[PDB]
Amino acid sequence: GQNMRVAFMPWNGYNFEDSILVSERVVQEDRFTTIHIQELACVSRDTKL
Amino acid sequence: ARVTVQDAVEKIGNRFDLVLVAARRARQMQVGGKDPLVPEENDKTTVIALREIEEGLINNQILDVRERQEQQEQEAAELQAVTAIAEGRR
Amino acid sequence: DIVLNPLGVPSRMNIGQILETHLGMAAKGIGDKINAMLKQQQEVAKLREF
Amino acid sequence: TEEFDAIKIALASPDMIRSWSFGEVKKPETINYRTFKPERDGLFCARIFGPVKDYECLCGKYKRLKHRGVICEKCGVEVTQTKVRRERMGHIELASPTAHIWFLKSLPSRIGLLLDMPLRDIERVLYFESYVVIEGGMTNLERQQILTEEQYLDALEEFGDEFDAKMGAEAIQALLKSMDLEQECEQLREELNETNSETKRKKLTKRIKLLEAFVQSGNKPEWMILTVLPVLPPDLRPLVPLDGGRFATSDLNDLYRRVINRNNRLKRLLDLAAPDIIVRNEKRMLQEAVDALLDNGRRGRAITGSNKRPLKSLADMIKGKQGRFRQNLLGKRVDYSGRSVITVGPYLRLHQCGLPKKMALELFKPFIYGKLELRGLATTIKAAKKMVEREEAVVWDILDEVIREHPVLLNRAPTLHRLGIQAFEPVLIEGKAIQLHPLVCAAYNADFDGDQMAVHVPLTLEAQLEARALMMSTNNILSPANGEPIIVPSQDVVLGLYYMTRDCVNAKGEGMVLTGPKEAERLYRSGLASLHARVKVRITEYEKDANGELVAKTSLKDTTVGRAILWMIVPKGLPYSIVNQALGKKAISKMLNTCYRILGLKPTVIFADQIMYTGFAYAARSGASVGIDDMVIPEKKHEIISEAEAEVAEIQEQFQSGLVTAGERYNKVIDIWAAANDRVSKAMMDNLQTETVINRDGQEEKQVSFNSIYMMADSGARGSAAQIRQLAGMRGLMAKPDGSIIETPITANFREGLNVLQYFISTHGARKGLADTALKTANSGYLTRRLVDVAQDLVVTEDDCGTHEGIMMTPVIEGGDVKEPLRDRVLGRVTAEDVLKPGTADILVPRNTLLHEQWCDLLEENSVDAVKVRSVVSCDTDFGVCAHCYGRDLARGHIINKGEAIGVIAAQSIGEPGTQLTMRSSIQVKNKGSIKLSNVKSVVNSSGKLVITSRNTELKLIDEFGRTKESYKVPYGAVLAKGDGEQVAGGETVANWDPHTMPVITEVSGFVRFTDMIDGQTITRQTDELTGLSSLVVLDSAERTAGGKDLRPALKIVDAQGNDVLIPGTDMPAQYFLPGKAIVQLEDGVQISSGDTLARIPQITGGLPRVADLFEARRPKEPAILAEISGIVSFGKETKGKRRLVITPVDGSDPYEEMIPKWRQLNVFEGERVERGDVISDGPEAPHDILRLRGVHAVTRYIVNEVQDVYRLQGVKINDKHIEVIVRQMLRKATIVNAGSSDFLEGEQVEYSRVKIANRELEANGKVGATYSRDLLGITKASLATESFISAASFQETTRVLTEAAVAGKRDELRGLKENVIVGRLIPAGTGYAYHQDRMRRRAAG
Amino acid sequence: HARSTGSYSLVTQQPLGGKAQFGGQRFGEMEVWALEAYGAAYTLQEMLTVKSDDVNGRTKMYKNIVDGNHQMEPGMPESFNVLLKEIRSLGINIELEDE
DNA sequence: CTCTGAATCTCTTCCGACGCGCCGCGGGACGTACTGACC
RNA sequence: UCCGCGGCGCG
DNA sequence: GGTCAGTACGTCCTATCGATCTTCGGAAGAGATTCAGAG
Ligand SMILES: [Mg+2]
Ligand SMILES: [Zn+2]
Ligand SMILES: [Zn+2]
Repeated sequence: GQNMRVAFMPWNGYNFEDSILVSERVVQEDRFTTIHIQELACVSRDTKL
Repeated sequence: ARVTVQDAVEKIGNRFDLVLVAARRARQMQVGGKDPLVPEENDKTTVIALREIEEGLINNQILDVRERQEQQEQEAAELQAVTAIAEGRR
Repeated sequence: DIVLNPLGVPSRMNIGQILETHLGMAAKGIGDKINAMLKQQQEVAKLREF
Repeated sequence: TEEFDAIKIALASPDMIRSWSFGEVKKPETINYRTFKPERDGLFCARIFGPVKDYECLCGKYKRLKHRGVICEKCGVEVTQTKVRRERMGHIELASPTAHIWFLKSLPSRIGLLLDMPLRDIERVLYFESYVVIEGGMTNLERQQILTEEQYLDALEEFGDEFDAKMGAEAIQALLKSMDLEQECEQLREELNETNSETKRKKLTKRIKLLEAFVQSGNKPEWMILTVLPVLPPDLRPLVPLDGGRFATSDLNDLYRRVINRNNRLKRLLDLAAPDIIVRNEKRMLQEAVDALLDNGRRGRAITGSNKRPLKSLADMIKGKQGRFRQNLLGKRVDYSGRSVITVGPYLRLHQCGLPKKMALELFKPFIYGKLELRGLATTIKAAKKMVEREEAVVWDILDEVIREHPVLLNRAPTLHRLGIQAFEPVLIEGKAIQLHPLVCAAYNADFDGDQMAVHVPLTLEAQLEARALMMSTNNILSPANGEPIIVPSQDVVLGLYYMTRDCVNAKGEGMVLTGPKEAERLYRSGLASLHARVKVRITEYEKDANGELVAKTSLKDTTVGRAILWMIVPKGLPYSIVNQALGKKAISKMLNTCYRILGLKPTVIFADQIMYTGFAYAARSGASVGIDDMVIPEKKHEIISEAEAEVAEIQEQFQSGLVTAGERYNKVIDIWAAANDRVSKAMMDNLQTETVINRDGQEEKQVSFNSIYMMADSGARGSAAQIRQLAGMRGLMAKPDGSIIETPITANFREGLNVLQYFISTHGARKGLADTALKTANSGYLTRRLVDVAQDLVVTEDDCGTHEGIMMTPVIEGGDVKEPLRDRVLGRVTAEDVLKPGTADILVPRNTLLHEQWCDLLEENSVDAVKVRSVVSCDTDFGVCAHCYGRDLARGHIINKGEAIGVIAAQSIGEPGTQLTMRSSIQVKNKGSIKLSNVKSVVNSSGKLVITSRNTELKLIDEFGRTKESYKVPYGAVLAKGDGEQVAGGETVANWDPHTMPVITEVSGFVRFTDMIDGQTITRQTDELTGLSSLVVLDSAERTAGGKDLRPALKIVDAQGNDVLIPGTDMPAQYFLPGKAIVQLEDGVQISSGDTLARIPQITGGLPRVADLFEARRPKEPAILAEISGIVSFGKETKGKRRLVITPVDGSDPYEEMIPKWRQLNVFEGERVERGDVISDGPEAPHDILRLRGVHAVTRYIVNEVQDVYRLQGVKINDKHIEVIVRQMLRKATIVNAGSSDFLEGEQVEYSRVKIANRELEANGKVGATYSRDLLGITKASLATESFISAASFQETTRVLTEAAVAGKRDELRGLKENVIVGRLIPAGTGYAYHQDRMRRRAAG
Repeated sequence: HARSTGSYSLVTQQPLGGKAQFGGQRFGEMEVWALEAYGAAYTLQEMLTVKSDDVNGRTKMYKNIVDGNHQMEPGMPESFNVLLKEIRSLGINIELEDE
């Protein structure tokens, strides 16, 4: 994963039940951005007529 | 707008009867073309019916009386049409 | 960067995350003192000593 | 369309099956492969089942709606819709009869008990391994006699054709057809009258019931043997094309193909005049094939496909969790639904939820299409779909228009109770995560660690109004289980309010005098004053007068800044004392409950939202944080550990010296380690809870600490004493996997590091807990399903039944502790009788009054000790309960409305907390009061003490206010130093008995002689080795001589002149009897005083299983014995561990007799008098015995007390109404003792409602009503015994219920909720209730 | 995942299951119990009949929603017809009375 | 000393939480010859 | 498109 | 009579039971066997 600066404090209910409040700097720095590769297949088949 | 239906429940006395009466009135307003008895205030027929029930303008007895009046008017209109047809034939 | 609720720790009794949070801070702090020392272009001797 | 009033089930005649069929299937082929077209007479035939494509002939000659109804001449396929392939059935004409497996193997065997023939013999006959005799002339053979092949050949040689004998289903059918039902019924009734054996009576009565059911239903017994086999429509067993030209086939197709192959082979063999052996084998194989098709695996090994898995038969299609009832009818997949991960919306109002915009667009697509076509933007539906797909701006505006006041239903699985689904107004949000209001999470049991929630869209106006009026979160602020608030502040909400409402000894701005809360807020936000500053603030509060108008009073109050700022948001009408304290979770919940009770729903909703906002804001401002320094370790901990180690070392040295045993050593070490753990915990808490601060004068003063962990735990936001102990003190002794406690505890805490050994020890408990949760979920779910099934019929159906009967409510007290006050047990219930002011005849509370909070307060003020309330079990309503017997609706406060489904609510309220339940000589008075004795008979000894001559004696403590708050049970022969009505002091102890000794007491003074006390034969007299004194010992029946069995040692009392002593008040001589193994210290003729005792006689599972056993009415392993009738006792003659006891009634002419295994410690003596229900031998009490001896109120009290004991031990609050509802559902069946003038039969089991109505009408006509007893069926048996066969089939044991309903020809009237759910019509509860009433009107008019 | 209308199963005539199949959420028996604890008879009926299995019902509901009429015309669920046919296939005559 | 009933023992059958997601694997089909009906 | 099995994961 | 479509039979492939995956706990009901009491 990534090393993240963490403050332990309640913040206006956005950490109410295990919830996590994340800075926009985390998104801007692409620290948790991940690459996903999907394989899609098109199959040509013999059919009647 | 509406958040709680407690006033309408007090007016009707039962939540289930409230739902039935409000559904009847809202269906009158939605499909039957009836005009609301309270300002619409961009509310939907459900909430308008609830607000009419809150003010006491709509209950089961009132709806039954209104439907009886409408049925009597329809019967009178049919009688007038029959009379006009008879006058045309005569 | 992230704000976490203090209330999870007591009931969950996963105190190891608190200690890590402390040690990581220290782990960062040393780096900061290196980073500034690198930004100031200080001599290799002071960097080696630290 | 064609509305139906009922659903009827019966056996199918062969002609009936032919009437269903549209053609005979006679080819084991599905489709041609050259042309993908069904075969001419196969399982998918077009001319039998219907066209493959709509309104098109198979050959294509006719292909349009204009040829509708035309049957093609070329191929015989009717031109119609393809849907007929979903409906039209077929048939197979079997070359040989085949027995239906359900009516053969489903115990009890219907064929077997109809023919009075054993099941194994019928199996042997059916499967062609033995013959049976049908018709016999003058031959020796008997009808229904089985013959082996050798025996058959011998009989044939001996008698030729004078006797008829056959094999197989043909023989069974011939036997069935040749039985006269009426004649057999008459003969069986005569035999039942003549027979004496109870087992014979049971067999005869069950056979008579079966025969009478066959007679009444109109079914013929021979219909149990199949001659024509129905064929399911092809669309219900589809032949699904796959990739690669393969066809996915249902297992039913394979089963049908096997049956058709065997049938055709048998027909061909019959045509060719095959030998007997070959045709017999083929018939056996056909029978096996049909059995596999009907219910595969019921006999022999189930036939398997190429995957080696058993093939799925029709029974498997109906049965089980994956069957139609539970997978498709009771539950369904629904349109207009979605799901997504939930997050917190802390900005949300209580009635609204954050709904993703994309989810809303997809879910409301049809509404958007309609609104687009209304505004002319889209001419056709295709244009609307293209517009929505492109996601134009006008589409977003339309979507905002359509969701304005359209509620959506949010559901989280598992839906343990009705709060698992709630309605919210959706606010459209960006992102893909649903936003949930924080206050509803507790009701949902939802956290934000990955939870997903499902969203449903109500379509119709009635659905929208039900969501708004019944299911919306603003209506669900009270828990239906207990009435306490369910929408309660938690986590940060509670911590912030607690931090806001705490005071500090010296703080910035202390001593200021404030004009009001606004000035406090100004001072706080300006930084001039702290939240905890003690200040005097002018506060204006309001109180409702007698008329209900708010009267205002203003005063200067000592408070803190934070408390005034919080008072800014409190609604008018509440006192300031509700906020002038440190607010924990309990305080906030109580404040909300007070607000709801005083001001109503809307102020409470606004108050809850404001509380949430304020708590979040001030928790954020506090900056509360957990650091490593907050886990403060006591400085005394190390020395406590050292002292404990020294003590264990001393005990170890003592054990090595041999002074103590291994078990004593283990117990001592455990005790000292527990004491050390308690000391460490006390030191930790004492150090944590207090901090020292310098006050205004410059002096150190102690105050409650602001430590973060202590603030979290004390506030109730999170944590507890045990978890703090584990963090900052030793985490204590751990248990091995077997449950035994390890000798050496885990000395380290979590701030310190556990060793490898300590961590390895803790992992045992960790994994045990995880696995226990895994199993507990399943157990609780099964219990909840059973409860729902038993209680789903019960609905409030009338306002008042007019019952004066009820149950008596008193506070639950055990061992001097008041476990439950009367206020909780009586709040919200209707008085069965008028409550009188204690000590007077004045009426304090009138009859039929709902006891709300004010009435309960009035009851507390007058110190009323017991009330009588109306109960569900005592309601006289037929097929329902009245609103007054049920009482207050716990979720709404007022009396319950008609139509409320109280049974499902009760079942959910009991089952939801199931996963919290665990799964795997001295009496000291504690309070100053007076002593009272009940069920007591007393005598005075020579020492002036008191001896009790009753076994059910109860000791109570009464206060000067008139209340009772102690309860104890006094054993027989116990000695008490205080009389009845005396006063005792706090801590005074009075008790004298030996649990290992059973005493024998004498009434008056005299001299004691011996009778039937002869050495060897009955007794043994000796100078004992233990003490060297004279002693007499009584021998047991397995120890004494055989000739002395009828000689019973006895003691007799004489006066100073030798005259026989008579018991005072009676003519009975003073005689006493000694049981086996009894010892008498006295001799022949020694003197005794009044009230003298001389006798030396030798003398666990709880949790969720306990609740399950209580609700299933399971008998205990060693049940207690209760006196069946009131009378005098006497004994009989014993033999090999059994004794006979006779109770002679005071006036009854018939003495009762009982057999007792003598290993039970018999309590009552031979001369004592007993009352019905008195404990003859101690032990667990069987609920059935309680019901039949003490009554309905007794059994309901017992069940309620036991279940509530379990739940209250675990800490769960469930009102007794729900347990009473379940109990009433358990008492639904009765048995008839005397039929009287009614049509019922003695010994038959009927519904109690039916017999009650019959007796009512008979007494209306003046006839003699039928007498009945009530039966206590367990929840499973009660569910399976319902009159609706559909509900029972949906619950469990589908094959048995269906078979019994088929033979009985039952008719289901669709009265319950489950039946109408299966049918798909409005349930007879809630909004649908009125609808069904209209039905009841119309069927009355018709 | 969200669904308004899509494919339906062949035999049960009910919505498919799973996001990959664009299926609908399962309104299980516990959810039915929850709706029965309320008075939500109409919601329960529309989930049992129109939104799941009634073919004519769902077509008419879709048409009425497009037309602006939020009224339901419930019929017999098809799964009940499947159950009746399966019981009749076992040789048991199960029928509806007074149709 | 024997017979019957009741009690006890043995064997068989039924039930066992809900919801959601992903991957893999499997699942009778095709060909040729002979017979009947229609033109 | 259906069914089944196996394995893994989350609440 | 000749032609086309439909229907019928064979191949894949066997041959020892041996492949085959195989083995819970608790409660209730029915049937079979045994013990005690009465005659
Ligand atoms: Mg969670
Ligand atoms: Zn045709
Ligand atoms: Zn009643």
